[PDB]
Amino acid sequence: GMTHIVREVDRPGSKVNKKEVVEAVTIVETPPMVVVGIVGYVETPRGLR
Amino acid sequence: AKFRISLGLPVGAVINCADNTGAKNLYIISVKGIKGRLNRLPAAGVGDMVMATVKKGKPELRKKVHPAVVIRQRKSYRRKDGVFLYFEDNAGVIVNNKGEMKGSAITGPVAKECADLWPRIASNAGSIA
Amino acid sequence: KVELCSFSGYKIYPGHGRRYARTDGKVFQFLNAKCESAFLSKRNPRQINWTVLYRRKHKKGQ
Amino acid sequence: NEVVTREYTINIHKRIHGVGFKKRAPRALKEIRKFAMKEMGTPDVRIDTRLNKAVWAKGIRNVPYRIRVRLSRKRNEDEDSPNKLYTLVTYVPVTTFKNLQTVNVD
Amino acid sequence: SMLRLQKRLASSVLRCGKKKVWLDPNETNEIANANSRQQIRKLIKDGLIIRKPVTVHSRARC
RNA sequence: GUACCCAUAUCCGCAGCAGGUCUCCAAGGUGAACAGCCUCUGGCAUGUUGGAACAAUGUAGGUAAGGGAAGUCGGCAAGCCGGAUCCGUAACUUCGGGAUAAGGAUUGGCUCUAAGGGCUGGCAGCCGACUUAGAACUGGUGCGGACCAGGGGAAUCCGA
RNA sequence: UGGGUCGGGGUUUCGUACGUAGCAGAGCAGCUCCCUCGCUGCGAUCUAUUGAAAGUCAGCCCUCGACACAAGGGUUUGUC
Ligand SMILES: [Mg+2]
Ligand SMILES: [Mg+2]
Ligand SMILES: [Mg+2]
Ligand SMILES: [Mg+2]
Ligand SMILES: [Mg+2]
Ligand SMILES: [Mg+2]
Ligand SMILES: [Mg+2]
Ligand SMILES: [Mg+2]
Ligand SMILES: [Mg+2]
Ligand SMILES: [Mg+2]
Ligand SMILES: [Mg+2]
Ligand SMILES: [Mg+2]
Ligand SMILES: [Mg+2]
Ligand SMILES: [Mg+2]
Ligand SMILES: [Mg+2]
Ligand SMILES: [Mg+2]
Ligand SMILES: [Mg+2]
Ligand SMILES: [Mg+2]
Ligand SMILES: [Mg+2]
Repeated sequence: GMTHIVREVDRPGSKVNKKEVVEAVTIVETPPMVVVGIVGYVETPRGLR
Repeated sequence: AKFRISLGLPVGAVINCADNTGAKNLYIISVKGIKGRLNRLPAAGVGDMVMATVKKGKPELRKKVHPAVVIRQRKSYRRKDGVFLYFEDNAGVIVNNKGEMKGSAITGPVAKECADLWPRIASNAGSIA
Repeated sequence: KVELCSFSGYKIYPGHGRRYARTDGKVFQFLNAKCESAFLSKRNPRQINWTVLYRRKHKKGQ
Repeated sequence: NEVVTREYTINIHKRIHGVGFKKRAPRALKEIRKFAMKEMGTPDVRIDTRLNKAVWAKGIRNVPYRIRVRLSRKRNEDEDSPNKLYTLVTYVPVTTFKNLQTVNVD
Repeated sequence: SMLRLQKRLASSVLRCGKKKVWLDPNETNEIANANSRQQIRKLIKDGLIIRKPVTVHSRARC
């Protein structure tokens, strides 16, 4: 989903410096991934194999 | 600098004239510093200079083109802090080419964008935002 | 910074609601379009039941 | 338990959510028939005239949301049908709907 | 099983409309044997063919 | 001569064709009303088929923040007012009109008050229609709450 | 630690349900212990029950509360 957030900025020389802003922010769930396989690739004059 | 605020005043808008020059309404005829698209009306926002004429007001100010700065709009524009705000009516002031006010004092509130872009308009300091 | 709504009296968190700057100079904060329309159509917050003003005037909770 | 009879609370507001005004009650009755097909399993389903009245009690485009019905799976005894089992769906009236679960009756 | 003749004839006997004639659904085979106005009158006197009352049109609110 | 249809299916139109064809009877509520809308007596299966889904395009219908004709040959279409009561109604004119000119205020619900009649006897007693005006109370300024329904003004050309 | 249907919560939308009671109600009608807010009934609204009632997935979230169901079916497919 998406939830906005309030965050302090560090941009110097702008009308936003040292001010708070609300910006759109998306969230992704990324659980740990289980490793199963290993694949090898050789560089052939026609591409990868 | 100035950010992309919601443009709510296209060419042909009849806004109020919030100053003591003697003009009641201003008729937006174009927008300064804009590049057009095929069949697209040049829109104006807050703090951006435009060319305008006086439809109703003093006969000496009527029937002539002069620069103007929009100070209040009814189209809700998003502030960078993360809030939306909009005024009661579309209103602007008249200025010269350099960016100096023609009238002495202003009336009604003035948006923060225009107040920070044009220092001479904020010099009157009627009401900010 | 969390401001109280002018009509409903609830807390308006950053990124929600709108603001309304009257020609006089008053700046009101509206939580949503319901309260916005209720304020623009001149409805009494004390007469509207679900607002905090009605509860404070009728001593509902405390 | 081949002739057992039970009671259910079918939610028509969920099943006619997107049909349109002129086709709410017929689709509701088709959904009741499909619910009987899914619960009992007999391809022959007969609904009661009282249930038809209870469904059509508020017109076509205004169908009651929850309906408490009773399903009874009975043998046919007609020797012209392959299934030989039919589900009779009757309508029982109730005032409230909270805390009502599906129970079997004798 | 064709009761069109009986439905048409009982209306003319009772001097009412075709919608006000009520037939006994269980005695359909007995109604089908009727083919005369005398038979229709006998069945009406028996009770298989009756006249339904006029739909209510209340004037209390008026 | 006497049946029957007399019709979005018995007539004509090459047909069970949104076309055409002369008459009588015609209720209740709202409403000024045979307007529009809702019911009763009386008819009907939605007009030469149904099931499933709600893609583009299309045919009818309704809204949209800010601007309000800046689109278009053209305000085309669409949109505003639209009824009733009370004030006020211009230029011109053939003095009849313009005129519902234009421009304003009100409109609900429930309790009330006052006025507007007839008949019997030598000023009194009873009987029944809905109209008007005013005031009080009250509903989240909503009140022609659906339906019904005049945008207006300034001028030119022509035709009374 | 199967999915499904109800039900229970969370969230949410509207805005405070019927009934009841009131020494709240512009007032009206009947009655008399002639009545020091006299009694009864009617009476737009208003107050307490009441952040109440109502809907909430059919493309919302959680459940191991309750019911039934399940390895049940048809067609086709090999490289001396
Ligand atoms: Mg059969
Ligand atoms: Mg004849
Ligand atoms: Mg025809
Ligand atoms: Mg015709
Ligand atoms: Mg009438
Ligand atoms: Mg009348
Ligand atoms: Mg059909
Ligand atoms: Mg036809
Ligand atoms: Mg718009
Ligand atoms: Mg708008
Ligand atoms: Mg305008
Ligand atoms: Mg113009
Ligand atoms: Mg042209
Ligand atoms: Mg037109
Ligand atoms: Mg003139
Ligand atoms: Mg005129
Ligand atoms: Mg009186
Ligand atoms: Mg002519
Ligand atoms: Mg209700």
